[PDB]
Amino acid sequence: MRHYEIVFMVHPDQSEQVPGMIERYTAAITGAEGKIHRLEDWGRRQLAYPINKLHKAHYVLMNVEAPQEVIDELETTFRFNDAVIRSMVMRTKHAVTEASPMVKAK
Amino acid sequence: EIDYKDIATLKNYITESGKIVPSRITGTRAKYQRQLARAIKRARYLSLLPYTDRH
Amino acid sequence: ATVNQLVRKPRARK
Amino acid sequence: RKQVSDGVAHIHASFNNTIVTITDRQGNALGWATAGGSGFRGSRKSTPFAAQVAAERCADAVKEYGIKNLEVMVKGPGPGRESTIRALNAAGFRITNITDVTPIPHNGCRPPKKRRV
Amino acid sequence: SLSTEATAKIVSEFGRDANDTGSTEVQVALLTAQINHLQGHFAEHKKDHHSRRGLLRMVSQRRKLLDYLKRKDVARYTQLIERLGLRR
RNA sequence: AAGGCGGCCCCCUGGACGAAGACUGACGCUCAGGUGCGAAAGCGUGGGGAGCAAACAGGAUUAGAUACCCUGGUAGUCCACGCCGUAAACGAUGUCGACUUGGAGGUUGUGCCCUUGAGGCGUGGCUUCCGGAGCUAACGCGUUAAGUCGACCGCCUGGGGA
Ligand SMILES: [Mg+2]
Ligand SMILES: [Mg+2]
Ligand SMILES: [Mg+2]
Ligand SMILES: [Mg+2]
Ligand SMILES: [Mg+2]
Ligand SMILES: [Mg+2]
Ligand SMILES: [Mg+2]
Ligand SMILES: [Mg+2]
Ligand SMILES: [Mg+2]
Ligand SMILES: [Mg+2]
Repeated sequence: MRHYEIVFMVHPDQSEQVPGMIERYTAAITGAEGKIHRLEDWGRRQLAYPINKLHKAHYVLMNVEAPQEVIDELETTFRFNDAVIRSMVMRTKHAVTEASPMVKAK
Repeated sequence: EIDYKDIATLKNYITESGKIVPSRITGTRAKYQRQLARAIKRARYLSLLPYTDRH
Repeated sequence: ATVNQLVRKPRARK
Repeated sequence: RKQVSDGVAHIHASFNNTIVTITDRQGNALGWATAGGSGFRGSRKSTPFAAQVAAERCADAVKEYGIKNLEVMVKGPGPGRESTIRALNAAGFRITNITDVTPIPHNGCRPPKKRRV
Repeated sequence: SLSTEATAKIVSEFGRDANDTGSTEVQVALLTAQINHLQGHFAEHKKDHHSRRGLLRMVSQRRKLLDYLKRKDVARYTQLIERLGLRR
Protein backbone atom coordinates (compact mmCIF):
# COMPACT_ATOMS: atom_id res chain seq x y z
CA MET A 1 0.00 0.00 0.00
CA ARG A 2 1.24 3.46 -0.96
CA HIS A 3 2.30 6.24 1.42
CA TYR A 4 1.12 9.72 0.44
CA GLU A 5 1.98 13.21 1.62
CA ILE A 6 -0.93 15.47 0.69
CA VAL A 7 -0.45 19.24 0.63
CA PHE A 8 -3.48 21.47 0.15
CA MET A 9 -3.90 25.17 0.92
CA VAL A 10 -7.18 26.90 1.77
CA HIS A 11 -8.58 30.26 0.55
CA PRO A 12 -8.01 32.71 3.44
CA ASP A 13 -11.58 34.04 3.55
CA GLN A 14 -12.85 30.53 4.43
CA SER A 15 -10.26 29.77 7.11
CA GLU A 16 -12.94 28.70 9.60
CA GLN A 17 -14.19 26.02 7.17
CA VAL A 18 -10.90 24.07 7.55
CA PRO A 19 -11.83 21.73 10.50
CA GLY A 20 -14.95 20.70 8.60
CA MET A 21 -12.86 19.49 5.67
CA ILE A 22 -10.46 17.73 8.06
CA GLU A 23 -12.96 15.27 9.52
CA ARG A 24 -15.18 14.79 6.46
CA TYR A 25 -12.27 13.60 4.31
CA THR A 26 -10.90 11.45 7.14
CA ALA A 27 -14.01 9.28 7.58
CA ALA A 28 -13.95 8.17 3.94
CA ILE A 29 -10.27 7.20 4.27
CA THR A 30 -10.37 5.28 7.56
CA GLY A 31 -13.49 3.32 6.60
CA ALA A 32 -11.72 1.75 3.61
CA GLU A 33 -8.74 0.67 5.81
CA GLY A 34 -6.81 3.93 5.39
CA LYS A 35 -4.30 4.93 8.04
CA ILE A 36 -3.27 8.46 9.01
CA HIS A 37 0.03 9.71 10.35
CA ARG A 38 0.28 13.51 10.47
CA LEU A 39 -2.40 16.20 10.70
CA GLU A 40 -0.98 19.67 11.35
CA ASP A 41 -2.86 22.97 11.08
CA TRP A 42 -0.62 26.00 10.52
CA GLY A 43 -2.98 28.96 10.18
CA ARG A 44 -2.24 31.87 7.89
CA ARG A 45 1.21 32.00 6.31
CA GLN A 46 2.96 34.66 4.24
CA LEU A 47 3.50 33.87 0.56
CA ALA A 48 6.76 34.08 -1.35
CA TYR A 49 4.80 35.41 -4.34
CA PRO A 50 1.10 36.27 -4.81
CA ILE A 51 -1.29 33.65 -6.18
CA ASN A 52 -4.89 34.32 -7.36
CA LYS A 53 -4.52 37.98 -6.27
CA LEU A 54 -4.32 36.95 -2.59
CA HIS A 55 -1.98 37.01 0.40
CA LYS A 56 -1.57 35.20 3.77
CA ALA A 57 -2.61 31.72 2.64
CA HIS A 58 -3.82 29.02 5.01
CA TYR A 59 -1.62 25.91 5.10
CA VAL A 60 -2.56 22.35 6.10
CA LEU A 61 -0.08 19.46 5.86
CA MET A 62 -1.13 15.81 5.75
CA ASN A 63 0.20 12.26 5.57
CA VAL A 64 -2.23 9.58 4.37
CA GLU A 65 -1.58 5.84 4.12
CA ALA A 66 -4.44 4.45 2.03
CA PRO A 67 -5.04 2.42 -1.17
CA GLN A 68 -5.75 3.87 -4.62
CA GLU A 69 -9.48 4.41 -3.97
CA VAL A 70 -8.91 7.79 -2.34
CA ILE A 71 -6.48 9.01 -5.02
CA ASP A 72 -9.27 9.11 -7.62
CA GLU A 73 -11.94 10.99 -5.67
CA LEU A 74 -9.98 13.34 -3.39
CA GLU A 75 -8.07 15.09 -6.17
CA THR A 76 -11.30 15.64 -8.14
CA THR A 77 -13.15 17.18 -5.20
CA PHE A 78 -10.17 19.51 -4.73
CA ARG A 79 -10.69 20.69 -8.31
CA PHE A 80 -14.45 20.70 -7.68
CA ASN A 81 -14.17 22.83 -4.53
CA ASP A 82 -13.36 26.53 -4.88
CA ALA A 83 -11.87 26.74 -1.38
CA VAL A 84 -8.71 24.76 -2.18
CA ILE A 85 -6.69 26.93 -4.56
CA ARG A 86 -3.63 24.64 -4.76
CA SER A 87 -3.58 20.86 -4.31
CA MET A 88 -0.41 18.77 -4.36
CA VAL A 89 0.16 15.10 -3.57
CA MET A 90 3.38 13.12 -3.54
CA ARG A 91 4.50 9.54 -2.92
CA THR A 92 6.93 8.98 -0.05
CA LYS A 93 9.29 6.14 0.86
CA HIS A 94 7.73 4.85 4.11
CA ALA A 95 5.02 5.53 6.64
CA VAL A 96 6.53 8.49 8.49
CA THR A 97 5.45 10.25 11.70
CA GLU A 98 7.54 13.37 12.32
CA ALA A 99 6.68 16.99 13.07
CA SER A 100 7.36 19.59 10.41
CA PRO A 101 9.99 22.33 10.89
CA MET A 102 7.09 24.81 10.80
CA VAL A 103 5.54 23.33 13.96
CA LYS A 104 8.90 22.88 15.75
CA ALA A 105 9.50 26.65 15.56
CA LYS A 106 5.87 27.78 15.94
CA GLU B 1 16.76 11.98 3.69
CA ILE B 2 16.72 15.56 2.40
CA ASP B 3 13.35 17.31 2.47
CA TYR B 4 11.69 20.48 1.18
CA LYS B 5 10.11 21.62 4.46
CA ASP B 6 13.29 22.84 6.19
CA ILE B 7 13.51 26.15 4.32
CA ALA B 8 16.51 27.30 6.38
CA THR B 9 18.58 24.69 4.55
CA LEU B 10 17.11 25.90 1.25
CA LYS B 11 17.97 29.55 2.01
CA ASN B 12 21.65 28.59 2.21
CA TYR B 13 21.46 26.93 -1.23
CA ILE B 14 19.83 29.74 -3.25
CA THR B 15 20.74 33.28 -4.29
CA GLU B 16 19.01 36.58 -3.62
CA SER B 17 17.37 36.25 -7.06
CA GLY B 18 16.06 32.75 -6.36
CA LYS B 19 18.69 31.05 -8.51
CA ILE B 20 19.90 27.60 -7.46
CA VAL B 21 23.61 27.61 -6.57
CA PRO B 22 25.37 24.66 -8.25
CA SER B 23 27.68 22.22 -6.48
CA ARG B 24 30.78 23.97 -7.87
CA ILE B 25 30.52 26.82 -5.35
CA THR B 26 29.12 25.06 -2.27
CA GLY B 27 31.10 21.86 -2.84
CA THR B 28 28.25 19.50 -1.99
CA ARG B 29 27.80 15.93 -3.18
CA ALA B 30 26.27 15.15 -6.57
CA LYS B 31 23.72 12.76 -5.04
CA TYR B 32 22.13 15.55 -3.01
CA GLN B 33 22.45 18.11 -5.84
CA ARG B 34 19.82 16.37 -7.98
CA GLN B 35 17.71 15.92 -4.85
CA LEU B 36 18.12 19.55 -3.75
CA ALA B 37 17.05 20.63 -7.24
CA ARG B 38 13.72 18.79 -7.12
CA ALA B 39 13.20 19.78 -3.48
CA ILE B 40 13.29 23.46 -4.46
CA LYS B 41 10.96 22.68 -7.38
CA ARG B 42 8.55 21.24 -4.82
CA ALA B 43 8.90 24.39 -2.72
CA ARG B 44 8.63 26.63 -5.79
CA TYR B 45 5.09 25.35 -6.41
CA LEU B 46 4.12 25.77 -2.74
CA SER B 47 5.04 29.52 -2.70
CA LEU B 48 7.91 29.11 -0.23
CA LEU B 49 10.75 30.56 -2.31
CA PRO B 50 10.59 33.33 -4.93
CA TYR B 51 11.34 32.60 -8.57
CA THR B 52 13.15 35.84 -9.40
CA ASP B 53 14.03 39.09 -7.68
CA ARG B 54 11.50 40.79 -9.99
CA HIS B 55 8.53 39.92 -7.78
CA ALA C 1 37.14 -13.30 -44.11
CA THR C 2 35.10 -16.06 -42.48
CA VAL C 3 35.28 -19.50 -44.12
CA ASN C 4 31.64 -20.13 -43.15
CA GLN C 5 30.63 -17.02 -45.12
CA LEU C 6 32.20 -18.56 -48.23
CA VAL C 7 30.01 -21.66 -47.84
CA ARG C 8 26.97 -19.54 -48.78
CA LYS C 9 28.69 -17.64 -51.59
CA PRO C 10 32.30 -17.93 -52.83
CA ARG C 11 34.56 -15.05 -53.79
CA ALA C 12 33.16 -13.40 -56.92
CA ARG C 13 35.78 -13.52 -59.67
CA LYS C 14 35.62 -10.46 -61.91
CA ARG D 1 -0.14 71.03 -9.76
CA LYS D 2 -0.04 67.65 -8.00
CA GLN D 3 2.18 66.07 -5.35
CA VAL D 4 3.30 62.43 -5.35
CA SER D 5 6.86 62.63 -3.86
CA ASP D 6 7.62 59.01 -4.92
CA GLY D 7 9.33 58.38 -8.25
CA VAL D 8 9.86 55.24 -10.31
CA ALA D 9 12.23 55.31 -13.30
CA HIS D 10 11.51 52.57 -15.84
CA ILE D 11 14.53 53.24 -18.05
CA HIS D 12 15.02 51.24 -21.24
CA ALA D 13 18.33 50.08 -22.73
CA SER D 14 18.41 48.57 -26.22
CA PHE D 15 21.27 48.34 -28.70
CA ASN D 16 19.71 51.03 -30.90
CA ASN D 17 17.92 53.33 -28.44
CA THR D 18 17.73 54.04 -24.71
CA ILE D 19 14.46 55.40 -23.30
CA VAL D 20 14.17 57.09 -19.89
CA THR D 21 10.65 57.21 -18.43
CA ILE D 22 9.60 58.57 -15.03
CA THR D 23 6.44 57.17 -13.45
CA ASP D 24 4.95 56.68 -9.99
CA ARG D 25 4.61 53.61 -7.78
CA GLN D 26 1.10 52.98 -9.20
CA GLY D 27 1.74 52.88 -12.95
CA ASN D 28 0.60 56.43 -13.78
CA ALA D 29 3.20 57.80 -16.19
CA LEU D 30 4.81 61.18 -15.57
CA GLY D 31 7.16 61.76 -18.51
CA TRP D 32 9.49 60.21 -21.07
CA ALA D 33 12.45 61.17 -23.26
CA THR D 34 14.03 59.18 -26.08
CA ALA D 35 17.52 59.49 -27.54
CA GLY D 36 16.15 59.64 -31.10
CA GLY D 37 14.72 63.13 -30.69
CA SER D 38 17.61 64.32 -28.48
CA GLY D 39 19.77 65.33 -31.45
CA PHE D 40 21.19 61.81 -31.91
CA ARG D 41 20.30 59.86 -35.06
CA GLY D 42 21.36 56.35 -36.08
CA SER D 43 24.95 55.73 -35.04
CA ARG D 44 24.84 58.84 -32.86
CA LYS D 45 21.70 57.43 -31.22
CA SER D 46 23.68 54.35 -30.13
CA THR D 47 26.03 56.41 -27.96
CA PRO D 48 26.25 56.47 -24.14
CA PHE D 49 26.27 60.29 -24.14
CA ALA D 50 22.78 60.20 -25.69
CA ALA D 51 21.60 58.55 -22.46
CA GLN D 52 23.32 61.29 -20.45
CA VAL D 53 21.00 64.05 -21.71
CA ALA D 54 17.91 61.83 -22.05
CA ALA D 55 17.80 61.25 -18.29
CA GLU D 56 18.36 64.96 -17.60
CA ARG D 57 15.70 66.24 -20.01
CA CYS D 58 13.14 63.73 -18.73
CA ALA D 59 13.93 64.80 -15.16
CA ASP D 60 13.32 68.46 -16.04
CA ALA D 61 9.73 67.62 -17.06
CA VAL D 62 8.85 65.78 -13.81
CA LYS D 63 10.01 68.35 -11.22
CA GLU D 64 6.48 69.82 -11.31
CA TYR D 65 5.40 67.00 -8.97
CA GLY D 66 8.15 67.58 -6.39
CA ILE D 67 9.83 64.17 -6.48
CA LYS D 68 12.81 63.68 -4.18
CA ASN D 69 13.02 59.90 -3.61
CA LEU D 70 12.94 57.88 -6.83
CA GLU D 71 13.47 54.25 -7.81
CA VAL D 72 15.63 53.15 -10.75
CA MET D 73 14.42 50.20 -12.83
CA VAL D 74 17.02 49.17 -15.42
CA LYS D 75 15.49 47.18 -18.29
CA GLY D 76 17.57 45.78 -21.12
CA PRO D 77 21.11 44.65 -21.98
CA GLY D 78 21.79 47.75 -24.07
CA PRO D 79 24.69 50.14 -23.49
CA GLY D 80 24.41 53.30 -21.45
CA ARG D 81 23.59 51.54 -18.17
CA GLU D 82 25.94 53.81 -16.19
CA SER D 83 25.50 57.13 -18.03
CA THR D 84 21.77 57.33 -17.22
CA ILE D 85 22.11 56.64 -13.48
CA ARG D 86 24.81 59.27 -12.89
CA ALA D 87 22.69 61.75 -14.87
CA LEU D 88 19.82 61.34 -12.40
CA ASN D 89 22.09 62.49 -9.57
CA ALA D 90 23.20 65.36 -11.83
CA ALA D 91 19.57 66.56 -11.90
CA GLY D 92 19.48 67.02 -8.11
CA PHE D 93 17.74 63.89 -6.85
CA ARG D 94 18.18 61.52 -3.92
CA ILE D 95 18.84 58.11 -5.48
CA THR D 96 17.29 55.35 -3.36
CA ASN D 97 16.60 52.09 -5.23
CA ILE D 98 18.29 50.51 -8.26
CA THR D 99 16.82 47.26 -9.59
CA ASP D 100 17.53 45.34 -12.79
CA VAL D 101 14.12 44.49 -14.26
CA THR D 102 15.35 42.90 -17.50
CA PRO D 103 12.77 40.39 -18.84
CA ILE D 104 14.26 36.89 -18.97
CA PRO D 105 12.07 34.19 -20.55
CA HIS D 106 12.24 30.59 -19.36
CA ASN D 107 12.68 29.47 -22.98
CA GLY D 108 9.13 30.53 -23.72
CA CYS D 109 9.28 31.34 -27.43
CA ARG D 110 11.82 30.38 -30.08
CA PRO D 111 14.47 33.07 -30.67
CA PRO D 112 15.10 34.37 -34.21
CA LYS D 113 17.89 33.23 -36.51
CA LYS D 114 21.52 34.31 -36.52
CA ARG D 115 22.81 37.52 -38.08
CA ARG D 116 25.85 36.28 -39.98
CA VAL D 117 28.07 39.16 -41.14
CA SER E 1 6.71 -7.78 -12.04
CA LEU E 2 4.08 -8.43 -9.36
CA SER E 3 3.83 -8.03 -5.60
CA THR E 4 5.04 -10.51 -2.99
CA GLU E 5 1.69 -12.29 -2.63
CA ALA E 6 1.36 -12.96 -6.36
CA THR E 7 4.99 -14.01 -6.82
CA ALA E 8 5.37 -16.37 -3.85
CA LYS E 9 2.03 -18.13 -4.35
CA ILE E 10 2.60 -19.23 -7.97
CA VAL E 11 6.02 -20.58 -6.93
CA SER E 12 4.14 -22.63 -4.32
CA GLU E 13 1.59 -23.63 -6.99
CA PHE E 14 4.01 -25.20 -9.48
CA GLY E 15 6.99 -25.93 -7.21
CA ARG E 16 7.48 -28.93 -4.96
CA ASP E 17 8.23 -26.68 -1.96
CA ALA E 18 9.04 -23.05 -1.15
CA ASN E 19 12.64 -23.52 -2.31
CA ASP E 20 11.65 -24.75 -5.81
CA THR E 21 11.84 -21.30 -7.38
CA GLY E 22 14.67 -21.54 -9.93
CA SER E 23 13.13 -24.25 -12.11
CA THR E 24 12.04 -23.67 -15.70
CA GLU E 25 8.33 -24.37 -15.12
CA VAL E 26 8.18 -21.58 -12.54
CA GLN E 27 9.92 -19.27 -15.02
CA VAL E 28 7.21 -20.02 -17.60
CA ALA E 29 4.53 -19.14 -15.05
CA LEU E 30 6.30 -15.91 -14.08
CA LEU E 31 6.16 -14.84 -17.72
CA THR E 32 2.67 -16.26 -18.34
CA ALA E 33 1.04 -14.21 -15.58
CA GLN E 34 3.04 -11.13 -16.60
CA ILE E 35 1.90 -11.20 -20.24
CA ASN E 36 -1.65 -11.81 -19.00
CA HIS E 37 -1.17 -8.79 -16.73
CA LEU E 38 -0.15 -6.62 -19.70
CA GLN E 39 -3.08 -7.50 -21.99
CA GLY E 40 -5.16 -4.41 -21.21
CA HIS E 41 -2.19 -2.05 -20.90
CA PHE E 42 -0.88 -2.21 -24.47
CA ALA E 43 -4.41 -2.05 -25.89
CA GLU E 44 -4.79 1.41 -24.36
CA HIS E 45 -1.12 2.33 -24.87
CA LYS E 46 -0.28 1.33 -28.47
CA LYS E 47 2.00 4.40 -28.72
CA ASP E 48 4.22 3.04 -25.92
CA HIS E 49 6.74 1.33 -28.19
CA HIS E 50 9.40 1.31 -25.45
CA SER E 51 7.45 -0.86 -23.01
CA ARG E 52 6.61 -3.09 -25.99
CA ARG E 53 10.33 -3.96 -26.11
CA GLY E 54 10.01 -5.30 -22.58
CA LEU E 55 6.91 -7.20 -23.69
CA LEU E 56 8.61 -8.73 -26.74
CA ARG E 57 11.56 -9.65 -24.51
CA MET E 58 9.34 -11.76 -22.25
CA VAL E 59 7.50 -13.39 -25.16
CA SER E 60 10.87 -14.38 -26.63
CA GLN E 61 12.07 -15.48 -23.19
CA ARG E 62 9.03 -17.72 -22.67
CA ARG E 63 9.44 -19.31 -26.11
CA LYS E 64 13.05 -20.29 -25.38
CA LEU E 65 12.11 -21.83 -22.03
CA LEU E 66 9.30 -23.87 -23.59
CA ASP E 67 11.85 -25.25 -26.06
CA TYR E 68 13.97 -26.69 -23.23
CA LEU E 69 11.25 -28.73 -21.52
CA LYS E 70 9.87 -29.95 -24.87
CA ARG E 71 13.22 -31.37 -26.00
CA LYS E 72 13.96 -33.20 -22.71
CA ASP E 73 10.75 -34.48 -21.05
CA VAL E 74 7.44 -34.06 -22.88
CA ALA E 75 5.37 -35.36 -19.95
CA ARG E 76 5.93 -32.18 -17.94
CA TYR E 77 5.52 -30.23 -21.19
CA THR E 78 2.01 -31.52 -21.93
CA GLN E 79 0.91 -30.68 -18.38
CA LEU E 80 1.91 -27.00 -18.38
CA ILE E 81 0.67 -26.04 -21.87
CA GLU E 82 -2.98 -26.71 -21.01
CA ARG E 83 -2.65 -25.78 -17.33
CA LEU E 84 -1.74 -22.22 -18.35
CA GLY E 85 -3.51 -22.19 -21.72
CA LEU E 86 -0.76 -22.30 -24.36
CA ARG E 87 -0.29 -23.56 -27.96
CA ARG E 88 -3.36 -21.44 -29.06
C1' A F 1 18.90 -0.93 -28.58
C1' A F 2 19.31 3.53 -31.36
C1' G F 3 17.10 8.13 -33.33
C1' G F 4 16.97 10.29 -28.90
C1' C F 5 15.02 11.88 -23.78
C1' G F 6 14.58 18.02 -19.39
C1' G F 7 8.94 22.46 -15.06
C1' C F 8 6.41 19.91 -11.13
C1' C F 9 2.69 16.01 -9.46
C1' C F 10 -0.29 11.49 -9.83
C1' C F 11 -1.44 6.77 -12.24
C1' C F 12 0.17 2.53 -15.45
C1' U F 13 4.70 0.29 -17.15
C1' G F 14 9.93 -1.13 -19.05
C1' G F 15 14.99 -2.40 -18.55
C1' A F 16 19.94 -1.54 -15.80
C1' C F 17 22.91 -2.31 -11.26
C1' G F 18 24.42 -4.01 -6.07
C1' A F 19 24.30 -7.22 -1.33
C1' A F 20 23.22 -11.94 1.11
C1' G F 21 21.93 -16.80 0.05
C1' A F 22 18.58 -20.45 -2.02
C1' C F 23 17.37 -22.93 -6.64
C1' U F 24 16.90 -24.99 -12.44
C1' G F 25 21.06 -27.58 -14.68
C1' A F 26 24.14 -25.45 -20.99
C1' C F 27 18.45 -23.95 -20.69
C1' G F 28 23.96 -20.62 -24.71
C1' C F 29 26.29 -17.40 -28.44
C1' U F 30 25.21 -15.70 -33.28
C1' C F 31 22.01 -14.50 -37.33
C1' A F 32 20.49 -14.63 -44.54
C1' G F 33 14.85 -14.04 -45.50
C1' G F 34 11.00 -12.54 -41.96
C1' U F 35 9.40 -8.95 -37.92
C1' G F 36 9.07 -4.06 -35.17
C1' C F 37 11.17 0.64 -33.66
C1' G F 38 13.41 4.47 -36.23
C1' A F 39 15.88 12.77 -36.32
C1' A F 40 13.62 16.32 -39.28
C1' A F 41 11.39 17.63 -43.97
C1' G F 42 7.22 16.23 -46.84
C1' C F 43 2.24 13.47 -48.00
C1' G F 44 -3.59 12.11 -46.40
C1' U F 45 -8.14 13.41 -43.20
C1' G F 46 -9.96 16.61 -39.22
C1' G F 47 -8.61 20.17 -35.65
C1' G F 48 -5.14 24.28 -33.76
C1' G F 49 -2.50 28.92 -34.34
C1' A F 50 1.37 33.00 -30.18
C1' G F 51 6.28 33.18 -31.70
C1' C F 52 9.58 31.61 -35.52
C1' A F 53 9.39 30.91 -40.73
C1' A F 54 10.10 27.83 -47.63
C1' A F 55 7.33 30.38 -51.54
C1' C F 56 5.84 35.26 -51.72
C1' A F 57 4.78 40.96 -50.46
C1' G F 58 7.72 45.43 -49.67
C1' G F 59 12.31 48.48 -48.69
C1' A F 60 17.74 48.93 -48.88
C1' U F 61 22.21 46.65 -51.11
C1' U F 62 23.81 46.20 -56.34
C1' A F 63 26.02 45.74 -62.52
C1' G F 64 21.57 42.87 -61.54
C1' A F 65 19.46 40.91 -55.64
C1' U F 66 16.72 36.23 -57.42
C1' A F 67 20.58 35.58 -51.74
C1' C F 68 22.73 38.36 -47.76
C1' C F 69 20.24 42.88 -44.26
C1' C F 70 15.44 44.77 -42.56
C1' U F 71 9.64 45.27 -42.02
C1' G F 72 5.70 41.68 -42.71
C1' G F 73 3.80 37.01 -44.05
C1' U F 74 1.17 31.39 -45.90
C1' A F 75 2.40 26.19 -45.89
C1' G F 76 4.71 23.85 -41.89
C1' U F 77 6.22 23.76 -36.82
C1' C F 78 1.14 21.89 -32.33
C1' C F 79 -2.54 17.55 -31.38
C1' A F 80 -5.37 13.22 -32.98
C1' C F 81 -5.44 9.47 -36.90
C1' G F 82 -2.37 7.07 -40.61
C1' C F 83 1.35 6.71 -44.38
C1' C F 84 6.37 7.84 -45.78
C1' G F 85 11.52 4.69 -43.40
C1' U F 86 15.68 8.18 -45.61
C1' A F 87 20.36 11.45 -42.54
C1' A F 88 27.49 13.45 -41.51
C1' A F 89 20.94 7.86 -38.12
C1' C F 90 29.05 9.23 -36.44
C1' G F 91 32.36 6.38 -31.44
C1' A F 92 32.71 7.88 -39.51
C1' U F 93 34.57 1.42 -35.01
C1' G F 94 28.52 -5.23 -35.91
C1' U F 95 27.62 -8.32 -31.53
C1' C F 96 29.44 -11.73 -27.55
C1' G F 97 33.31 -13.98 -24.50
C1' A F 98 38.49 -15.00 -22.50
C1' C F 99 43.06 -12.77 -21.04
C1' U F 100 47.45 -8.60 -20.92
C1' U F 101 51.61 -2.84 -16.48
C1' G F 102 49.21 1.26 -14.88
C1' G F 103 47.37 6.95 -13.20
C1' A F 104 44.23 11.67 -12.88
C1' G F 105 39.02 11.95 -12.05
C1' G F 106 33.64 11.61 -12.39
C1' U F 107 29.03 8.85 -11.40
C1' U F 108 26.58 4.71 -8.67
C1' G F 109 26.66 1.11 -4.68
C1' U F 110 28.40 -2.24 -0.96
C1' G F 111 31.82 -4.66 3.16
C1' C F 112 34.83 -3.71 7.43
C1' C F 113 37.09 0.35 10.75
C1' C F 114 40.22 4.26 17.69
C1' U F 115 31.48 6.05 14.02
C1' U F 116 36.97 9.10 17.12
C1' G F 117 33.99 14.54 10.70
C1' A F 118 30.42 14.46 5.14
C1' G F 119 36.43 10.48 6.90
C1' G F 120 40.39 5.47 6.98
C1' C F 121 40.67 0.66 4.35
C1' G F 122 38.73 -2.43 0.51
C1' U F 123 35.54 -3.88 -3.49
C1' G F 124 31.68 -4.36 -8.09
C1' G F 125 28.60 -1.29 -12.16
C1' C F 126 29.05 2.93 -15.49
C1' U F 127 32.21 7.04 -17.84
C1' U F 128 36.06 10.83 -19.66
C1' C F 129 41.08 12.51 -20.23
C1' C F 130 46.58 10.93 -20.12
C1' G F 131 49.97 7.05 -21.04
C1' G F 132 53.84 1.91 -20.97
C1' A F 133 54.48 -2.65 -23.63
C1' G F 134 52.26 -4.08 -28.04
C1' C F 135 49.76 -2.66 -32.82
C1' U F 136 49.33 0.85 -36.78
C1' A F 137 50.24 3.83 -43.49
C1' A F 138 50.61 8.01 -40.35
C1' C F 139 47.15 10.30 -37.15
C1' G F 140 46.22 7.74 -32.94
C1' C F 141 44.30 3.37 -30.16
C1' G F 142 46.20 1.40 -25.82
C1' U F 143 41.97 -3.10 -19.81
C1' U F 144 35.62 0.49 -22.55
C1' A F 145 41.58 -1.70 -28.03
C1' A F 146 42.29 0.11 -33.30
C1' G F 147 47.00 -5.45 -28.28
C1' U F 148 47.12 -10.81 -28.46
C1' C F 149 42.54 -14.82 -29.84
C1' G F 150 37.96 -17.59 -30.50
C1' A F 151 32.19 -17.94 -32.18
C1' C F 152 29.02 -15.94 -36.07
C1' C F 153 27.06 -12.30 -39.55
C1' G F 154 27.12 -8.02 -42.91
C1' C F 155 30.06 -5.44 -46.60
C1' C F 156 34.11 -3.70 -50.25
C1' U F 157 37.41 -5.03 -55.28
C1' G F 158 40.57 1.75 -59.68
C1' G F 159 38.16 6.90 -60.33
C1' G F 160 33.96 8.61 -63.12
C1' G F 161 29.65 6.51 -65.31
C1' A F 162 26.44 5.35 -60.64
MG1 LIG G 1 11.39 -2.63 -11.29
MG1 LIG H 1 20.81 -29.89 -8.33
MG1 LIG I 1 0.50 18.33 -48.85
MG1 LIG J 1 14.81 37.18 -45.65
MG1 LIG K 1 0.00 18.34 -42.07
MG1 LIG L 1 22.35 5.76 -46.46
MG1 LIG M 1 36.17 11.43 -33.52
MG1 LIG N 1 55.14 4.71 -25.10
MG1 LIG O 1 45.70 6.47 -24.69
MG1 LIG P 1 32.97 -0.29 -60.43
